[PDB]
Order: sequence, then structure tokens, then C-alpha cells
Amino acid sequence: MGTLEAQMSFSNVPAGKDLPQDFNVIIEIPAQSEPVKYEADKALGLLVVDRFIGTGMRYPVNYGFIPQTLSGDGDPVDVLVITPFPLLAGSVVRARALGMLKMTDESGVDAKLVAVPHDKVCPMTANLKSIDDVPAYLKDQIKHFFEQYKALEKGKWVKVEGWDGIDAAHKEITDGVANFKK
Amino acid sequence: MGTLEAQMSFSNVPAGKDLPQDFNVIIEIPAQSEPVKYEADKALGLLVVDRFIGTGMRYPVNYGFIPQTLSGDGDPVDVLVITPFPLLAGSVVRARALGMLKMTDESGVDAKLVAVPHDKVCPMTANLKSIDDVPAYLKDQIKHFFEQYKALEKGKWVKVEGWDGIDAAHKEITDGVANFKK
Amino acid sequence: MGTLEAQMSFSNVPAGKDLPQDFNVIIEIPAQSEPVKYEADKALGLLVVDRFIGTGMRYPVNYGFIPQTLSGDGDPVDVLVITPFPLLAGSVVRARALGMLKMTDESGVDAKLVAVPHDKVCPMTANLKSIDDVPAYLKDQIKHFFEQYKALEKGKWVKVEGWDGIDAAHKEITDGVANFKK
Amino acid sequence: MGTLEAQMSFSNVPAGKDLPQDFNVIIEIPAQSEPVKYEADKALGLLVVDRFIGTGMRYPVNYGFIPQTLSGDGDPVDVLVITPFPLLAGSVVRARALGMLKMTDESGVDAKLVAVPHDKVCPMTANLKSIDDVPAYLKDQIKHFFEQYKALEKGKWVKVEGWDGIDAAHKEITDGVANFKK
Amino acid sequence: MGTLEAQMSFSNVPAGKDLPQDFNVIIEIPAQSEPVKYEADKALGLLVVDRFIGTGMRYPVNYGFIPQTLSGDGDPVDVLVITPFPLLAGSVVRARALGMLKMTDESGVDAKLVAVPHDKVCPMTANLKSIDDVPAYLKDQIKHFFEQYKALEKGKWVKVEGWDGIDAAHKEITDGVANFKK
Amino acid sequence: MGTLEAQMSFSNVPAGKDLPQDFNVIIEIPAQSEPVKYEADKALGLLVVDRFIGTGMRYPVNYGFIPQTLSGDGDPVDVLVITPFPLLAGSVVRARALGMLKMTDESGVDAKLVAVPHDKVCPMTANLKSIDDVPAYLKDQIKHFFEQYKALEKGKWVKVEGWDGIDAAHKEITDGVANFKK
Ligand SMILES: N#Cc1cnn(-c2ccc(Cl)cc2)c1N
Ligand SMILES: N#Cc1cnn(-c2ccc(Cl)cc2)c1N
Ligand SMILES: N#Cc1cnn(-c2ccc(Cl)cc2)c1N
Ligand SMILES: N#Cc1cnn(-c2ccc(Cl)cc2)c1N
Ligand SMILES: N#Cc1cnn(-c2ccc(Cl)cc2)c1N
Ligand SMILES: N#Cc1cnn(-c2ccc(Cl)cc2)c1N
Repeated sequence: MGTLEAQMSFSNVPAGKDLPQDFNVIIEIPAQSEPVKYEADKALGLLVVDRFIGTGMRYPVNYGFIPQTLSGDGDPVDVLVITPFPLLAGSVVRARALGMLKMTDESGVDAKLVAVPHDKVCPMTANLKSIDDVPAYLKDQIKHFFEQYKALEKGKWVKVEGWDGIDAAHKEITDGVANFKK
Repeated sequence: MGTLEAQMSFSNVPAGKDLPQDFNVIIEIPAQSEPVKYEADKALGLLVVDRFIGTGMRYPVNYGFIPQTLSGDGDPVDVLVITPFPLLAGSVVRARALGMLKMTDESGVDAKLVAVPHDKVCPMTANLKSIDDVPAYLKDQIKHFFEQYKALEKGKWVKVEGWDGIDAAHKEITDGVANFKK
Repeated sequence: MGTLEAQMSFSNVPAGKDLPQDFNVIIEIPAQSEPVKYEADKALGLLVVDRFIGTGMRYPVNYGFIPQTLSGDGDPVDVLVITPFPLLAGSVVRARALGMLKMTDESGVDAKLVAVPHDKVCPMTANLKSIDDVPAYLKDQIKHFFEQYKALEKGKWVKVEGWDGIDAAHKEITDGVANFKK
Repeated sequence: MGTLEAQMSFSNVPAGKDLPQDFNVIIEIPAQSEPVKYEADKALGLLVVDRFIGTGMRYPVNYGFIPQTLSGDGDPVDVLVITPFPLLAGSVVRARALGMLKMTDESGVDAKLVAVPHDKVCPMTANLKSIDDVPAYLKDQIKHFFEQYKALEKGKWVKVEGWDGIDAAHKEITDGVANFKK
Repeated sequence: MGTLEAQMSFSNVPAGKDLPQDFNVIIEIPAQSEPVKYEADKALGLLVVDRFIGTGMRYPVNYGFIPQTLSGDGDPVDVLVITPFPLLAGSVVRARALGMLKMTDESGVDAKLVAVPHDKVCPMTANLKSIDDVPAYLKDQIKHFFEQYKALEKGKWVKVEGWDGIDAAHKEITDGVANFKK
Repeated sequence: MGTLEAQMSFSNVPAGKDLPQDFNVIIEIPAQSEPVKYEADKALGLLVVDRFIGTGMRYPVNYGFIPQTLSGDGDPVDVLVITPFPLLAGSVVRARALGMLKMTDESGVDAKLVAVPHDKVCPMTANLKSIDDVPAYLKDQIKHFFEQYKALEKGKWVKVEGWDGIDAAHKEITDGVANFKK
């Protein structure tokens, strides 16, 4: 934001109760929702209609961010949260990391964390200890989704590099948390 | 509100980035949602259950308002926002005007602006330059909806007078913006 | 909350326009929603994913709370709100009491108020004057739901004791309102 | 069908186990379904897309017909079936009559029977003994729906005359059954 | 059916391409559908509205039967089919057995087969080789569902005895197939 | 089907009332339905669960076939039917051609016809006279969908060659109709 011009609901949510391993995710896009991309406006405390997805492709898992984090790209750490039923847009969930999906787009690197709810919240996912426990068919779907959903956004492209584990996820959380407080 | 008694989430959203032509709409009622009327409480920053619609008729397009506007009737400027998928109640969208629907009810005039998302947000609607580009079948549906949805609200009635264009829409935005700051 | 650590959107909603008989309910769980339990975080002003319900059972009526009340268990007064269509999670509704469902769980007593919207809001429910007007099949469903939904939460149990009327509901509202202001 | 040209799944369903009081209804349009009108093709044994409803108005109750009946207008006896959840299009339900809605359109009289499932099938509706037990708000909605849904079908109109009871319903069933066998 | 009275779409579907291990299931009730019980009428070739479930509980997995089988209770072999998205009521699916749920009701034994689609049809479930691979939380849900869904059907009760494996499933298929041809 | 082994509901539906221009389409997959591929079994008269789509991608328009046609690949002529609301799986619709999408897969050519309902059925689409009237964003989505939906079916691939008009569509109908009667 420009000098001249520069002259709550989200930013007051703790990044996590016990970082980096125990963190909070505000949901922006439910799994399987109609192909509209919402992005939290953290100044306004509201979800903003970002884009009607050109390919009409839908998020195969829930999509959100960790409040009070600032990633290298200037946005909060992004998280995919797997659940047995879609989560409400604008809700918050206690989560734990399984790893990450490494990718780069026309603008630089872009990693999305892969997460599940805390075990007490979601017993259905407690079995998932790391990225490699996530079913092959689903990891494939997610990789395909990121490779293709922006196929019809002019000037954009996405390349998926592959997966990473929990340390890598935690470093991302660690650094994002740091950056947000300068 | 009475003298004796008179002794954020919505009202801090800018009316628009470049008024009157580029404005923001907070969504109250998604297109095709079950026949319950919500109204934003701008004091409380929450959607309020206003009415279970007597006829059970549903909004054929998304319905919302422009924050920080005050129309002659004492409420913000109302907007119908056409999209290819319903929008989330309580989300905000960047919009542009196509015109208006002129009508009057038992309480006086009532015009609803007709709008679509900004072109970058919704490429699907970029083709729509003015009210006359909106399909006849849909304009008819909208006119019918406003004529009939309140058919079973005792003491109420609505009469649709016809359509108007972008200047008329902009004047409404212009005046609403002015009124809100006294 | 511990001494050491202790060193808006919900709590600024009035408990009611004319207590105890005319009160407000913020909706946490819509009737018939997928089996995920949300709980309002009144500090954060957001709905939190509380639990994926083990039995996968769904709320047969809308579920919420009255802001600015504090019940003996340390939480706001809980309310079941019957409507002909599910209400939006995080919306507020003007309600009136029909009575209560008395029950106890592993932690102590737990009563849920049973309510409907104000007559002007919902003409469909205006016929319901007291708990005994609520259809037998539905009261049975609600009692069954509370008896069984937590069947697969380890260490938990719920026993339903039976119904009570409007005075009992009002006393609950009365006391909850009092407790919240010390 | 013309002489020259004239040279199972539905027509083999009994009209009823104990006519006229105990009859069967094949569902064509579920309550609250998207505004598309289906009509059973009794020759082909399939539902046919009849019309995208111009007003976009939806059936407030389930809509179907009694197989092996032929009403004066050349079609089977029509039935509105009230249920607590919409019924599957193309399913069959055991029903009992509450009465009828008398109306006429541009083509002549048109009465729709009003029905509910057999008590053992639907205990929720067992309380409804006659047309006058059906809630006022719902009867009003149904009358409004028939008055308005065809508002935007060119050359069509519908006028609702009022209600009738079970004898009238039974006579309709009685005659329809007779006519179908010459 | 009585002597005096006794004087296609389903019954012409093969029980299986390679019995007992490779069999067909016609779906009657999709997983998570609204709490209405459908039952295929094999004489009429249509789904019949059987019951509005008193508890309002929903099937946690898809429910159907194997055509051209006759189980001891006089009905076809029943099957629960697990899939990542609910299946269409009245569709047919190629399936393979994982085992069975043994239970008895007021009328005698009642076993439900547990199945998944053929691997080529559903790669998502190919990992499931036997009943013990099905997640604990889901088996628990299914057992709870059968224990409770009929809680409010007067005169009925269900007791779940426990699980069994593929041989037991196959014997059920084997015998059902035999019985159907006398 | 092999010699040794070779020793209604769909095949008795006319291909069209006035071929090739006025034809019938039986719907197999509704627009926007969950990512499960159904295929009509024309022997059995039922929809069969064909595949859980690996990419989880959904049909952006309705998908079906013209009964009593046999295309070069051994299946009926395939049709994409555009409508303002998804159509019921297993319903039949009166349609007219806009053109075709030419593509080839690992098995040979594969063209899908693009169609809309008859004007009287769907006034919303009457404006569409040819393939070039279909919005660019939608044609792009459809082309992308066919290019990518099978990305995760092992051994499969699809290449889209481009569009064709009504004569080409009609020839396809013409030949398919011929082939079906030897
Ligand atoms: N989210 C989630 C989740 C966790 N376990 N499952 C799961 C696994 C296997 C089967 Cl057969 C069903 C559900 C999920 N869908
Ligand atoms: N909103 C919107 C929108 C913009 N274009 N369309 C559109 C137009 C024609 C067709 Cl066949 C489909 C969609 C919409 N539904
Ligand atoms: N909520 C509610 C409500 C109020 N009246 N009804 C109602 C009663 C009878 C019938 Cl047949 C339909 C709706 C409701 N579902
Ligand atoms: N169908 C139906 C039906 C029967 N009783 N009810 C009903 C009545 C009152 C209330 Cl409060 C809820 C449901 C229905 N919706
Ligand atoms: N049906 C099914 C099925 C098969 N695998 N899964 C599955 C397992 C784990 C996760 Cl995390 C998601 C889906 C299903 N839901
Ligand atoms: N199907 C269809 C169809 C036909 N016209 N439209 C349409 C076009 C423009 C707009 Cl703004 C909305 C709908 C459709 N969605």
C-alpha cells in the first residue's frame, strides 16, 4: 500500500495454540464448493469474491489460511484441510500439518500446506500421520487441480514440483509467524 | 432511533474504489437460496433473519447492498448482482452497474440497482454492458419476482414501473454516498 | 482462564429487546446440516469447528445461543429454533420460547430451550404457543437425537429427563442474563 | 393420436389398493426442486422435460399423478403430495386424499387433488385429516403458486376457484379410474 | 401372495457377472440422503416410498440389493456400498464384498453385506480388501445407525451382533442366488 | 457380444420426431453433478455406475445420448445439452443441434454433439442459433473439461480438435440413425 494512502475479525485470531505444530486455519473455500474463489480481506474481516474460476474446477479439499502469518509472497501461509465433510466458509479450525505441496506460478514459489483437524476435533483423520498416508488418488487429484484450475486465467500458470513433509511445513509456519511481526 | 435511547464489520467497508462506477456490494441473499429474507444489521455487523417469505418465492439473482450509502428510504442502496453461481451470504463483491429496476411499494419509491461483478472477477458477465443485454427471460423473472414475492405479506404491495440505465444507477450511488455522510 | 494468561461481533448483540420473553438467538448449527458441530467463539467473533459428530447424526432443528447470557455450566443459554427452512449459520434471529428440554450429561445439568421465531418473522410457526403444540414426532426426534448423537464420544453420555414450559424457559433466560453481568 | 399413426413402467402400476380412498401416486416433481417441469410419458415409461418454468417458481409440495386414471382433460388425475422431505422424482407413494384445489385455465377446468402419504408410511402427516388441517400459510402458498407460476407462459392463465373436500377428491378418483378403462 | 390373487426393470438385471465374487447392486438409498426409506418394487420396476424414518437418521453408506437373489427373510440380499460420493437411487453398480454385518430384529436374522465398487469403477476403494480395512469410525457409525434408526418405529428393534468376512458374504450371495430359482 | 453368449426402457424411445433436426436426448449425467460417470445400459434400461472420475472433474453441461442411434465407435450419438438448471438423470428432453466438438482419444474419433432444448421447452436458450452463440467462457470450459477429465485414467487421453456446425451435427445424427437399423 502506497505511502500517501497508508496515512480485526481475522487478525485477532491467534496463529496457533502451540506453534508450529498446533495452529489455526480460517476457511476461505470449502471442499467441493461451486467454482468461486473467495479470499479473506484481513483489513475488512470479510470474505471477498476473488474470481469465478475459468475452468470451473472445484477445490477437492478445504482451503484457508493461518491468521497472523506472512509468507514470502506477501500473503498468509495457505493450507489445504482435509475433512470428511466440507467446512463452513469463514469458520476456524484447530489443525495439524501433514506436509506440503511445492509448486511455482508465474509470480514465484507457492507452497500449500496440507493439514487435518486436531485429533479430538476430527477422529476420522487421526490415522493420517504424514503426507504419505493421504490416499494416492487424492494427492493425485490435488496435484491435478493445482496444475489445471488456472488453465483459463490469461497470463497465469502453475507448475507442481512435488511433496514435502512435516518439518518443511513447520518451517513455513515458523517463518510466516516471524514475518508477520516484522 | 429515539433521542432517549440514542444516548463496524459492514460500515468500514468502502462504498467503492472509484465511485460511482466502481463500487462494492455486500451480499445478503444468494440467488436461488431457500425463501428466507436476510437483512444486514449494520450496527451489529451480522445478517438478521428478516422474514420467511410468505409466497416462498426465491431471489432469482443475488441480493445485497452498498455499504456507506443511505438512500431516501433510510436504507443503503440495494443491488441485484447477477453471477453464474450464487454468492456467499455476507461476502463482498466488486461490482459495476447495468442500470436499475424502478418500482414503488406501499411505503414509497424503491429502486433496485442491477449489477454484475467487475470484469476481472467475473469474465462470464463481461459481455453485459447495459440493462438491455440482460436476457429478456431473466429481466421478466426479476420483474415478476418483485411484483409477487410479497403477495402474502399483509398490508404490503409492490408495483414495478420499468427499467432505467447506468446514469440513473450512478445518480443513485452518487446521492446515497453523499447522504451517508450527512 | 488462568490468572497469568488473563493478564465483539457476538457479545455486542443484545440478549433481547424485551427479556425474558423477547430474545435474540445467534445460530451455530442449521437444522439438517452435515454432522459437524460448530460453537461460537465469543472472544473471537467466529464459529469454530468443534467436533465431527461420531455418530454422524444431524441436528433436527436449528441450534444456537442467546448472546450476553451465562448459564450455570459456564456457557450461554442454548436454544433449539424450529423453522420451516434451515437458518444460516452465524445469522441472528428474534425468538420466543416454547419451553425446554431437561437433560443431564456426564458434566451436570444441561437444558436446551426450545424456541421459534417472532411471529412477524415466521408466520409459519405462529400457531405454536407452547411445547405441547410441537408435533409428537418431532419432539421424539429431538429427544432421540440428544440421547444418541454423542453415543460415540468416548467418556460422554446424555440422559433426557423430559420437557418443561415457558416459565421454566424464562427463568433460564432471566438467570443467564443476570449471571453474565456478574 | 391420429388414425394413420396409431396403426409399461407406469401403466402397470395399480391406481390403488383400495379405491378411491387408498391410491398410488407416481411423483413427477419433488417439492422445492429447481424450476423445471417434468411430465411422465406413460407410453415411454420415462419422465420428460416439459418446460423450464418462465417465472422460475418452484412447486411448494410434491407433484405427481395416479396411474391408470384418465381425467376429463385427457390426462391422469393430478395430485399434490405433502411430505416432510421432498420425494424422489419417479418414485411411487401410497397416499390418501385430503381434498382438492379447484381451478380453471385457458383450456378448461383443472382440479389438483391434495394428498398425504398413508399413515404407516408417513407418521408426520397422520394428524392431517382434511384440507382444513393443512396450515393456512401453506394453502395460501399453493394457491399463489398456481395463480402465478405460469404468469410468463404466453397464452396461458390460471384462476384458482377455491378448495374442496374428500368426497370431491374421491369422485375425481372414481371417475378417473372408470374413464381409463373406457 | 395369496392363491386367489396370484392367479422386469429389476428382475432382468443379472445377479452378477461372476458369482459370488463379482455381483451387481441396484441402489435404493444413497449415502447421506434425506431420511426417507425407499424399497425397490421388483414386480413394478420402481422405487417405492417405504417409510419416513422416525428418528430422521440417514444412511451413512449407500444401500441397495442384488437382483435375482432371495434371502431367507423373503427379500433379496441387502448390501451397503461404500463410495466417495453418493450413488444415484435406481442406478446399478458392479461390486465386490468386504464382509457382512450380522444383526437380528424383531422378525429374525438380518445380515447386511458390506461392499465396494469394482476396482476399475472406483479406484478410491481398491485399497479396501476386507471388512477390517474399513475405518473404525465408519464401522462404528454403521453399527450405531442400525442399532438406532428404527428406535421410533413402534414394535421394532434391531440388535447388531458383529461383523463377518468375505466367505460369509459369499455364502449369503451363493444361497440367495440359489433360492431365487427355487 | 460373443456368438456363444448372444444365443426396452431406452431403445423404445424414438431417436426423434423429425430427424435429424428435431431429436430426443436421454440424460445420463446432469451438469455440475458430483464426479461420477453414469452410462445408460440400453439392454437393461438402467443407468450404470461407470467410473468415479479420477480428476474429480464435473460435467459443465448435461450429458446424454440419442436413443436408436449407433455411432462408428459402437455407441449412440453423444450429446451435451445446455440448460439453465441441471436436468434429471434418466429424463428425456426434446433437443436441437448447435454443432459439435471434434476430438479423438486413444481409441479413435469421438465427437460430442452440442445441443439445447426445443424452444418451447426452454425459452432461455432460444437465442442460441449456432455453436458460435455459445459464450466463449463456456466453450472454453467444455474444451478444457474434455482435455483434462480423464487425465488420471491410466492408458487414456483425449485431444480436442475444435468445433463444427449444424450440418456436421446433422450428418452425425443421420448416420447414427441409419447404422442402428443395420
Ligand atoms: N476426511 C476424511 C476421511 C478420513 N477417513 N476417511 C475415509 C476413509 C476410508 C473410507 Cl472407506 C471412508 C472414509 C475420510 N474420508
Ligand atoms: N451470470 C451469468 C452468466 C453470464 N453468461 N451466462 C451464460 C450465458 C449463456 C449460456 Cl448458454 C450460459 C451462461 C451466464 N449464466
Ligand atoms: N417450522 C415450521 C413449520 C410450521 N408449520 N409447519 C408445517 C406444518 C404442517 C405441514 Cl403439512 C407443513 C408445515 C412447519 N414445518
Ligand atoms: N409434511 C409434513 C409435516 C407434517 N407435520 N409437519 C410439521 C409441523 C409442525 C412443525 Cl413445527 C414441523 C413440522 C410437517 N412439516
Ligand atoms: N469411499 C471412499 C473412500 C476411499 N478412500 N477414501 C478416503 C480415505 C482417506 C481420505 Cl483423507 C479421504 C478419502 C474414501 N472416502
Ligand atoms: N442455459 C442457459 C442459459 C440461457 N441464457 N442464459 C443466461 C444468459 C445470460 C445471463 Cl446474465 C444469465 C443466463 C443461460 N444461463
